Amino acid sequence: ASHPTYSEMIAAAIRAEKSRGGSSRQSIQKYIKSHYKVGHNADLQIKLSIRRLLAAGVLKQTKGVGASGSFRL
Amino acid sequence: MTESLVLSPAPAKPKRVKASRRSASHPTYSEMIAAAIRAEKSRGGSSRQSIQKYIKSHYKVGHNADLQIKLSIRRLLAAGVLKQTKGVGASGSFRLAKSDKAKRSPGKKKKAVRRSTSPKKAARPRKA
Repeated sequence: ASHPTYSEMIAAAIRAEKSRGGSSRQSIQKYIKSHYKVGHNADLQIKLSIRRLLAAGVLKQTKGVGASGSFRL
Repeated sequence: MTESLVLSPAPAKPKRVKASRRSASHPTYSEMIAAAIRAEKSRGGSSRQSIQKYIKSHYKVGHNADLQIKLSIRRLLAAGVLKQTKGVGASGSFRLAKSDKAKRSPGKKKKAVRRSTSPKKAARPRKA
């Protein structure tokens, strides 16, 4: 029933991921299965959060070969 | 290869016997400054004489502190291992590859909090 700070879930996700290419979208989704928002709006709410956080400049994305995403804090 | 790995770093045996079990594992050659910079409380970063102090415990000095400290610094910059911060008057700056802060920023300053207003503010909801 608790509401964790939605801004820092992504931060903790790439902090604990420990991956070379970066966190993939499935990786963030599977990381956030604690008691939180059910995620029916995930595909857009996460999109907006990454847009805002990258407007700040605290995220990265690179292209290559591997998982479906390469998001890095 | 001789003066790089066999002949010139032979002093590693006359000087560095500190790699052992029962904890107390002194870091190998590739990772001295790593421990010092993870155990850091500064804002600009570690410095040269500061690195000398942290690695001064039981680490052989030799000609390493003359050539190879900055040689390995440049090697890690070439390999994309560590970064630093530009400035004058900070007397040094060093940082390894750590993912804890923003990669870019337009430039700002941080803050600190001293609890002085919370006790006076606790009575406000009770007041009205």
